[PDB]
Amino acid sequence: AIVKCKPTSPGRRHVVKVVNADLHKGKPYAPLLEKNSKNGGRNNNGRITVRHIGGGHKHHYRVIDFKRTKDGIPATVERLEYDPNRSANIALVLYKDGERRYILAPKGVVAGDVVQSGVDAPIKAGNTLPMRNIPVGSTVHNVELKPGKGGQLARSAGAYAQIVARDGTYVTIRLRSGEMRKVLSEGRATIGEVGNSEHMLRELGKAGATRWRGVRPTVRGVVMNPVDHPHGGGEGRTSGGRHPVSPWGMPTKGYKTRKNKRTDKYIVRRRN
Amino acid sequence: MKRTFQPTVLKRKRTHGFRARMATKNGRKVINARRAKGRARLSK
Amino acid sequence: MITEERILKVLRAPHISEKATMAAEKANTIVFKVAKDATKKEIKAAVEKLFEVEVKSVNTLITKGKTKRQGLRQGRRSDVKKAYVTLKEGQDL
RNA sequence: GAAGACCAAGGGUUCCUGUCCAACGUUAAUCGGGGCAGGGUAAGUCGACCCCUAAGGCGAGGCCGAAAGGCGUAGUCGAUGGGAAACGGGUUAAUAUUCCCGUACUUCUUACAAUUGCGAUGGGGGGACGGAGAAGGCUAGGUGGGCCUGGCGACGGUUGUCCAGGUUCAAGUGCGUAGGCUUGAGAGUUAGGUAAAUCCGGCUCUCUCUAAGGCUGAGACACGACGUCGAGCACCUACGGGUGUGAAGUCAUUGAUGCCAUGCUUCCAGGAAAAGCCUCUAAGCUUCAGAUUGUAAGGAAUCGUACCCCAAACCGACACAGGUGGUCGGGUAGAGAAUACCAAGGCGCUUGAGAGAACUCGGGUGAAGGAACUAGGCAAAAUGGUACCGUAACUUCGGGAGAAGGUACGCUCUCGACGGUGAAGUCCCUCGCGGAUGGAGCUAUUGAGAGUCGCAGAUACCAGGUGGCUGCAACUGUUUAUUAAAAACACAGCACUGUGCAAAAUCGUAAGAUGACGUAUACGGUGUGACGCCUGCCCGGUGCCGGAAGGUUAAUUGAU
Repeated sequence: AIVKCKPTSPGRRHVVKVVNADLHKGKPYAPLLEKNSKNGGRNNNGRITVRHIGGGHKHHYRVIDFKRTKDGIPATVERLEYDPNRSANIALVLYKDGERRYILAPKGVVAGDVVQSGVDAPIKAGNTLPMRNIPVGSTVHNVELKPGKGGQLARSAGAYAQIVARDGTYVTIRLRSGEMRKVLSEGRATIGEVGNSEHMLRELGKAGATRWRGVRPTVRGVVMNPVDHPHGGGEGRTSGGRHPVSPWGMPTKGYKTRKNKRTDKYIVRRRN
Repeated sequence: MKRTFQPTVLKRKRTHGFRARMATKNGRKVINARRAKGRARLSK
Repeated sequence: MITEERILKVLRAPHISEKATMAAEKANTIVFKVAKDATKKEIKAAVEKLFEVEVKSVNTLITKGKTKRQGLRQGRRSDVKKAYVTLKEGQDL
């Protein structure tokens, strides 16, 4: 739920919190945790390759079944859990054979619910069929681009794709971008939308809250010196003195940067 | 006031030590250079 | 298995000292200057064989050598390993 | 709450003793961190080494690269983290959890005995962990009583309800308490844990399910300890000692920031890893080898150990008003680790002696006035506590607010009201580290009244000046190390835009990386900058996006 914090301090005044009562208060399921050190946006060269990343809380990576290939065997949602490694929540499912796993927790799914994968799987939330076995019009998430590879599209909190058409060995999906693209029908997708849609209604309220999420501050180009940024320089506030560019001179405000060509055949309509 | 030399032995060795010099081509160049100069101390 | 050659190299000299004298008088401990390589086991063997005594304990330390100036040229004296060898009660060396 | 005592680092003999005083030492020096010589550092248990891993490093093959090399797999290194075990006392000129005394604990090897499926690089478990808050239980330590020993007063008084000092001891073992966690028991079974599994996970049946079993566990108590310590005396002088022998050794209260507690509650930002360890089997071995439990015998190496550490020994050229991580923290007062005065302990800061000019520095007071000073109240002065009373505009309803401004405040007595702890005795016991029950003793809080001294009772130290109008920036933050701390940066929020995942983007020749083990509620760039009301007109220019008809146009081709 969405809760506005009472202004007992500046720093609290404009906080809006997503508080989910259904999330498990205890410790996560230890067999599915891995270490997840932070890199501060530095690469193997040790250089900052991505700006404005640094700090935040230590958190373990939870291992999610994005593949969902354990067909036939039903699984019951033991609990929903907070996953620090993503916006969505994760469900801990128990298979009838006593395997436990984490899945991306779909919208209306709660402890006790049964999920199943495979071609026979009923068309209900959390179930994973091959998209050829999923009726046209249906909303799905955790969509595979390559069969067997595991879900890659529609995994963010509140995300989902809709199957728009089916022609041959491809289905056309509409992604949250608005892009329409062909995907191989053999690829799996899970029925329904990812949960935690209220994620977008949060309001951090204060500087430090961003810092808790491991985001360092962004300095604007216009307040740097010309040696530092094409928008640097000037006496008094300026607008950059030029068409907006990145730190590396690349045109921002409109300039398209997609250059794939390999994958253009799969894109039916662009998001625009 | 905190001055620039804040010695630790380990950091001295790992940076300027013999095994550090010997690990890299350019480090070995330094050792050879110092050995040619006649330097009593090749490494720190 | 300590050889006799080893046994004859381990103990370098007795150590003469107010402290050594006290040790001998009070705690039945003979202080030797032992070889740097010497181990407490080798030292016990050597003391037993070469003095026909029964050793209770061997404690060893290394004294690091003093730097000395000697006019212009500074230089260090050599490190000495000493062994405090406690003889069993009744035994004299 | 250090100018004391320790430790790490860093240094490296500066340590202790004798001797010397040239130089060094801001003077002299008999002294010294100086010179010279001699001595001094004792470990199964501390630390290193070692086993284990983090970031990260290196990296067989590999991938990539003119060469040099770069990246990286298997690996192997890498603590700042995980992993066995020792305390009390005594002793040196100088070490001591290391020597000695007392009394422990850990682990390994070998041999032997009795039981006996053993076996991992694999499975499962465990190890194993966040921030904040709170209540409770303890203990150290403090204080007082009692006790023991001594005292009976340099000047009135001081045989007392008087004075002073003391009133010691741990690990460990036993025990299993306050507290914490967890239902157990027995059957039958198996879509799982890369194979296997008797282990784990799952399922089914019964039974039990505030419970009572297990696990954990401060502290208490017993032992350790008829030892040790102990004021005091005895006792040798060499005048330093040495040995010798030694009283009481309890109770109450208070009480940690230490312990139970890696707990409990709660929150979001969701909280190392790996090994040791337990268990399970596999391949493999089955008079074996191994395993377990026990009993002997033996081992546990090596390296560090001096000394300095709010520093004259480290970093600052100096015996430099600076810097330097961690631990310990007594009394009175006090909320307190503030502050004042003291303890333990340590120092008087390595030039002194005079004098009592100007002027400089740091302070104290000041007639009358009171900002007239000045760029500017700069600096000073002032305010300063607690309890209660009382408090405006405005407001985002939190604030503003300690607004403002008042009153009381010492000490003595009297009458009161109360909290904690909990003795004896009593009574139940499911008889113990158990319950009531009881109030002695101890200790704390507080009200009212009366009185009394002084210029003054928050008496010192300590300790907000306040209010009004207005610009700017929402706010806490950040910055020009060393002339700028701000209105500058950031910021939450907003918007545009890129980006469909082999994402964009960035580092890189490449491989490979980050992005992200993320996936459009995401990620990157750009601007704006909480919040409220809003955000007009112009697409000519220049961007960017789209469109392609035509025109122009490269390599190429090669007609003439």
